Amino acid sequence: ALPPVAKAAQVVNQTLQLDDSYPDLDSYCRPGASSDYEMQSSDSSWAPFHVVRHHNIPDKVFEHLNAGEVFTKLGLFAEIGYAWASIDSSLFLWDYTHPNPELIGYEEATHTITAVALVPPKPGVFVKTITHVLVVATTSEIILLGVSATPTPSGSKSLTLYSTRMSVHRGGSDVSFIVGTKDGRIFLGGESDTDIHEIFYQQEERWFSSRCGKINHSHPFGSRQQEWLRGLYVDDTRNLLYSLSNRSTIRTYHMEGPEKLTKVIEKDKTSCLRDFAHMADSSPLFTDKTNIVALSPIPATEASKLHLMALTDTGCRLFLSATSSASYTALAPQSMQLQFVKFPPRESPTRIRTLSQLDKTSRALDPSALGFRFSPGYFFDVVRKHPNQDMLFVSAPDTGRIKVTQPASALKYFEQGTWIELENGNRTIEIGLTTAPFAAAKQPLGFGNELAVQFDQVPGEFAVLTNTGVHIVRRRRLVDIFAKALGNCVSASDDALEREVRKFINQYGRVETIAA
Amino acid sequence: RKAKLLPMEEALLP
Repeated sequence: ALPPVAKAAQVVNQTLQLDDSYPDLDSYCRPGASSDYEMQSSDSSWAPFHVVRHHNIPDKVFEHLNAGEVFTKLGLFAEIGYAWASIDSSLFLWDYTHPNPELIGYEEATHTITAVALVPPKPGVFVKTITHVLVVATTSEIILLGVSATPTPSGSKSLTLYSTRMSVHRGGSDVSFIVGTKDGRIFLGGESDTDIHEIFYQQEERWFSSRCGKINHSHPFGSRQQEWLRGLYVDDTRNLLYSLSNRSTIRTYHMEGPEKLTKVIEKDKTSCLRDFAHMADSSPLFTDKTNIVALSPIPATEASKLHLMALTDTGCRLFLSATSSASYTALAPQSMQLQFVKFPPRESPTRIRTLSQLDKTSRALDPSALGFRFSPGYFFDVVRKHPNQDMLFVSAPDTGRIKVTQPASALKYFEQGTWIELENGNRTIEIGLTTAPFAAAKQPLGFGNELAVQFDQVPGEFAVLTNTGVHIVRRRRLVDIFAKALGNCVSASDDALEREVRKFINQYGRVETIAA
Repeated sequence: RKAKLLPMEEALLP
């Protein structure tokens, strides 16, 4: 009754639905806590990440850096494969993928540069060939430059700069953090206070309005205690903006319009600690002495409830939900609550290979100085136990185990982890994604299915900027691990393969293993 | 080498 190709198409349709039923983040990070890790040696074929190459800082940048009179700073434009260095009032960009790069110098600025960022342009403003806007903040003003990052035959963007006549006086508030939205909105913050500013700009000059303006969205007044920002974070999928303060206060702002920004949540460390105390498992790794060192937004495509990850200096990952009071009038949330905690692993890095309760006391990630999360959960933590050498903890969801876990009530935040050692003197500065953002589906269910996209998009790669160079870290897929493991079985017995294969079956299941 | 800054005329339309 039903011919071959139609029968096989039925199998495809049911297989597509099976891959798109991969558990969403909310489902395996339910209220509670977890310490589930399988640690892998960095030199193992089972390593979830590994360093593929490194790019030294050009010698000319070292000449300028050591010629610094007062202030210097480094940063990453990982989206286009560029890095930058500021020396006092001078800025230098370069393509770090190029073996002998030329330095793009920009020295028009009159005062010390305090922040630099590469953001999308405002639509309908610039010629289509302008791909980005370069924001340069000094102690006196903020400067906008047009950017065209067109790809070259070699695979590294060609960068040319355009003047704009767009600039505004800074004012009294320091600018150390610049972030941009998908639509080209530019937000500013710094180390003077917790105020958030926005830069507006338009093509036409008017007699009653300049081409470029600046406004303070915080509208402060009266008595104000000392407090400033540690970072700004954007989530376009929810039209939200987050700030982290030096007191570990998390503020949430909603973009109710193309020119509006409204503060809708303010959650201090005490509130986080109160939520934590109401959880079943309390821990000495999170107290009133603990600092939150970084935030990472979680987009709505990845999870409905969990909006935000917060990293403590003890290495705890705090996952916070946010909820609106109502269901209709984007809808702004009005509450934020600490729901789930991923506690640190226990295994420390070792030169020699060393040999079920919730582990809520590990110090392996203490102190955590910098932290980053990328969908579907790739986690980088800069652990600074010693003041000269950084250790990099890198982990990923155990996609294979999460996909096979049954029933749904048994789902936990299983992870594969590893330690990547940086040489003595390497101080990590920034980590950015070099490939396209990960997404296996368009909604939380199916979103995190790494297995499904092994052959549709290249493995994620991450540029780790240090004070000596840029290191490229690459995510390894099942097929990469399987191929590497088999490569070690080439010189062994019939039973040597069967043993290695059984490791894969016990983690990924038989079908996924045979498919690899 | 100081980067050549092409003019605003090309940059913004129309």
